[PDB]
Amino acid sequence: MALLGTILLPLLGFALLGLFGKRMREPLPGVLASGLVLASFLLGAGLLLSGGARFQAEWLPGIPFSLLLDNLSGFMLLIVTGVGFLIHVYAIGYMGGDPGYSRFFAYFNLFIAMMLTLVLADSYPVMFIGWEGVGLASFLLIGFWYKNPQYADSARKAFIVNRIGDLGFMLGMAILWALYGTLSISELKEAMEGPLKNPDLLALAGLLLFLGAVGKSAQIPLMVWLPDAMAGPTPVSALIHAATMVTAGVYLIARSSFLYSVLPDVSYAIAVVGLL
Amino acid sequence: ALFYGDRGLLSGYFGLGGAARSLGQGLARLQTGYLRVYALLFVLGALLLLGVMR
Amino acid sequence: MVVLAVLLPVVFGALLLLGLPRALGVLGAGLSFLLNLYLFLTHPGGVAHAFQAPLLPGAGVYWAFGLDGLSALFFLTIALTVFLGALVARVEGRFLGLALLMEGLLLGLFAARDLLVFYVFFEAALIPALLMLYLYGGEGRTRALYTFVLFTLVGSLPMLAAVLGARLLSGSPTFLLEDLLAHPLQEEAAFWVFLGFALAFAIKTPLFPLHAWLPPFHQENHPSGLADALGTLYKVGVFAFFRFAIPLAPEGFAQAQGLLLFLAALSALYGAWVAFAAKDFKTLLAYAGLSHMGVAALGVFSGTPEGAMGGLYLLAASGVYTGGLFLLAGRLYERTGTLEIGRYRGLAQSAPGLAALALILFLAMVGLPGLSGFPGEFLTLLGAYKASPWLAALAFLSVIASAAYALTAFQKTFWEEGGSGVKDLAGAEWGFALLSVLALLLMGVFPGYFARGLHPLAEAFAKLLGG
Amino acid sequence: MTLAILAVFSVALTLLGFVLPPQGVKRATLLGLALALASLLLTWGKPFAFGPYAVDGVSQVFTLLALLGALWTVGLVRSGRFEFYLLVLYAALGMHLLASTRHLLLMLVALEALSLPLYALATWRRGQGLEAALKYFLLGALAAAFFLYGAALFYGATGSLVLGAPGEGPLYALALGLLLVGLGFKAALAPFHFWTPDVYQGSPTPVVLFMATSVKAAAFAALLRVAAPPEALALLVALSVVVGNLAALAQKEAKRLLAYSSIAHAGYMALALYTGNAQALGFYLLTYVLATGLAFAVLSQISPDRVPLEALRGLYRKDPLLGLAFLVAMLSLLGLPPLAGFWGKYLAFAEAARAGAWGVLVLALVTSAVSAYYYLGLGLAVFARPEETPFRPGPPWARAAVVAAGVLLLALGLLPGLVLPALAAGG
Repeated sequence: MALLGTILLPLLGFALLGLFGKRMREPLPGVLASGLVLASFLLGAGLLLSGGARFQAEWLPGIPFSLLLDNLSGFMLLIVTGVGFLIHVYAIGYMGGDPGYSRFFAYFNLFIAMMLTLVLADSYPVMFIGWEGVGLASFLLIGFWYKNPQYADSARKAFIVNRIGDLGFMLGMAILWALYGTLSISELKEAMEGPLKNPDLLALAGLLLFLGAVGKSAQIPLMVWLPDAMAGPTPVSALIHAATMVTAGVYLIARSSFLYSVLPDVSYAIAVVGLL
Repeated sequence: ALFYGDRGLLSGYFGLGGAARSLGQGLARLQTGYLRVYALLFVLGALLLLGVMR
Repeated sequence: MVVLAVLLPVVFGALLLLGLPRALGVLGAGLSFLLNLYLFLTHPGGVAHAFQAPLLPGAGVYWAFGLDGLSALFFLTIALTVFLGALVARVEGRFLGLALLMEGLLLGLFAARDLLVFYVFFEAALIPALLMLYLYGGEGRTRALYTFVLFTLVGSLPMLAAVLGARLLSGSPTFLLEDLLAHPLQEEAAFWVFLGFALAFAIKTPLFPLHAWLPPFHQENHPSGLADALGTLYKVGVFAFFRFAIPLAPEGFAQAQGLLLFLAALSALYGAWVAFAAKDFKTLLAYAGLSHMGVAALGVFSGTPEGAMGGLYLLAASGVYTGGLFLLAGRLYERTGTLEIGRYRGLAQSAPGLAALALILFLAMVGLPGLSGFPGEFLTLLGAYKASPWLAALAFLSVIASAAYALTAFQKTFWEEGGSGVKDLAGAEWGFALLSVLALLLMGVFPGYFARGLHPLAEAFAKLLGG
Repeated sequence: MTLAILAVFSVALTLLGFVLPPQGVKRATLLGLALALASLLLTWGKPFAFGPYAVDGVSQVFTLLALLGALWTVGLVRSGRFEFYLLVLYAALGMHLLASTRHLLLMLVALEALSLPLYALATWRRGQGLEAALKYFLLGALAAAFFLYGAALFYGATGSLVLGAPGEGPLYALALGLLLVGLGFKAALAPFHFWTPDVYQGSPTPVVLFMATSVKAAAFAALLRVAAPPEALALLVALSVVVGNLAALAQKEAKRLLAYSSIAHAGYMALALYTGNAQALGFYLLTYVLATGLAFAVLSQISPDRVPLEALRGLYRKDPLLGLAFLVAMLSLLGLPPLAGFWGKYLAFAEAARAGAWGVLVLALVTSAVSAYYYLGLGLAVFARPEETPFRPGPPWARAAVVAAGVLLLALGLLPGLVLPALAAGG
């Protein structure tokens, strides 16, 4: 329950700054956002220092709600929380005289909570939840200044490519559900060891997972959507290109290393695409 | 193109309904009002019935 | 018991129709909502509120009702959606009584525990549709009315021969679903019965070749879209498929499974694709509803209880948020006067939370995780991939077009250059949007709580296709 | 002991019209019909037969319906010719005798006795009335000649002129066909349907009411005694319903369209003949009589000579209750829930499926779905913009009659298990 607070803080923050939002002074939304990010960095460092964390809640039959905090997840968590606190301060300074301050920092809080939902996941559907939440927050922030139509179609293209990647993700997950029936990365790893079965289907699922990763991290051919993210403010572009929404492409492969390692050809293809 | 095709499919449904009305007025044309016509068609239908009974 | 909640919207709609005032509909829909929620809680099982009364002893007709896991949450969904449409309506033509009557009719339709009462409600649901269509709006009202009504009736009337064959050829003494399920139909006889069922249920699903009645229906209703919301609730086809069509004649469904899955896939794709080409809100929302019905029918037809539970959950939730979008388009009409997508761009700056409401609704439409659409969408994907991967993959070249059309409409309606300026929100619309977002979040983030009654029916009727 | 009441009233009135004004004669006819109806009801569950006259549930129900139709059509007839009432009485008595015997020859005498006064009542002297009367009389005498040769070949296949005999092969089938010709003509079944549109269009509207209710009722009452083979029944149903609905699609006038619709409805009623249930058919005809008498009472309030479809429009604004009852009638004849037409239609289709005729039933259902086009184009026209049209908003007489008809239709549609328990011997 305590681990869920890391996500819940920049959700209550988002709700305050979105619903009421403009009932506050100008710095206060950024203040609340950066304070929640800091007290989430703190609670993540404290939970990791306690050895690790696990959380499981009731969900769809066969697909429960599983959060796992280990070294690999805590790495991304600390990175995102720290850089997010820094960029939140840089936005408090950088955002000035433009309306939507509260809305802007609510988008920030939502982005942070969704990225946390992504990294803290023992089940792939929770990873997909984080995927689509980050995509939505990106669509929103890229089109922050809505009064210009030009900086709307950029986020349109971004979310469309994102949903192509998400469809590949969904199909790979349906594959690794028809085969095994677990879809929880813990038991998925404990079940993928030993006598692999139908290696063609496994390589296909991994290839679709890599397709989703390409759209998320803007690899070839889906490269083109990333430059248009210039439409959004500079701190938005920073958070999108450095700490989040692209690093998830690498994190998916890091967690699915057990799958990609028994796929030599798929991994060689990943290397070729990375070089290109 | 799929929008135009959907419009065309609805047009084909329309054509089905129009075929129904045209068939209807061809059958309503059967009654002209000349009593000889009604008597002939009556006896014709009755003979068809009597043949069917076997 | 069940009959009380089934009849409450009927009697309230009567008291609004002949009696006064409009306000009676708001409080009536609220009482219905509370009663349907109370029935949704403490639900032990199917027999929860069982009702059995004789009507035609000799012919075999009985009022037969009961709350299955399906009947409970569909009662709750209908009550909620119609209450929202009752407060926000702004039609105020004094015909919200017709909306409550249709609500009660759909309730009796879902709660039917015997075949003939289900058939009776299926045929009765036609009258209010043509009524609120004809005298309460639309330029091509007569032609769209004839099209929709004739399609439904050409499907429905042969289904009477189908049900008469299903009862008589099985030697079932009654029309009770219990008894009828107790006596199976034979090969090349369940074939014809299922064919007569599949026509009437596909033309109302709707599937691809039989959807031509949907856009004209949605265009010429009252511009507020209350009639449109209730017609979207009138896509009960899938339900009748899962409970009645397949279990009563799986022998024909054996040959028809691939065909129906293909139809569902192409229908979903076609709807979500054409919705991009839509130049008005009614066309877009009609094609979107077609896509969602294709997805639901796919999930049910795939066997694979995953797919079936997904299809039903997606059906209920899609009814909810599509009715919400319809009412929203109607309110934006009443404050503006047009449903065109190109015009009236500046909305977002003038509409503070109406933008957020429309956004939440479109997100639930495209099936965003955390909102109501994604559980059904993904469970249906899993079940379909279990059944046939190819049609599931093709069918899910839909989320792409979903995002495309939804984002295009949202952007060019709200985001772009400021226009004249538009009213912010009405007082009733405040509760409308609040409750909309509440229900959407609760059904999307907590799909565990809802649909628990759907799992037993799903796995049982899916294993039924086996030995 | 109801037929005695009818005979006494008719024979006494025949002379009393010389001393009584036609209005007093009208009051007398109305009293006689109400007394006969009450005597029928007090005998409910008391079958009574003296000679070839035999009263069962069929006689009881169908004569009740015929008496209802006669009362309703007499209410509107206000001409100062007491003969214009006497004839009505005859038809009732005549139709009574038609449903009250199995004797084929007494069946012929009853048919002639109920039909002849209709020929004379159809004379408002409008030039179309003459043409209608001529077609009617000639085709009816042709059908009577066919029916008589059929009764003769029946006597040839069996020593008695009473139905139910064992029956031979080709000769019995042939006699059955020669009877079915006349009986379907009287019931307006195709391909004997030609006379019905012209006659309904030409005759004065209230007379068309009386016809389209009581004549069809008694015709099916007589059909129920016949053991019509399934092939003949299927052909009649197919042709009748198809032509009925299709030719009704092309109709521009309300009365002709309604005549073709009644051809289609006789086609539907011809399903209960599969089993001769006499419960399904009794229920169907109850609902049909009520709805059609209602519709034609409204049309008579509009115009006796001829009523186009546009005249129906704006009726709700003109008279709300009238438009509502007309909508009820159009839907009940469409056989749509929760109206009793659905229950009558279902009972006929259940009899048909129990007999095992499937494709015929499917074709009937498709034609009934096609019928919805004009059924709605009539029912929904009530709400349209009122165009130029004569409108006579009736006396309280016809208003109350129409209201009672619609109320009974909806009441028995919503809870059919009220009277349907007593359509057999009458518990």
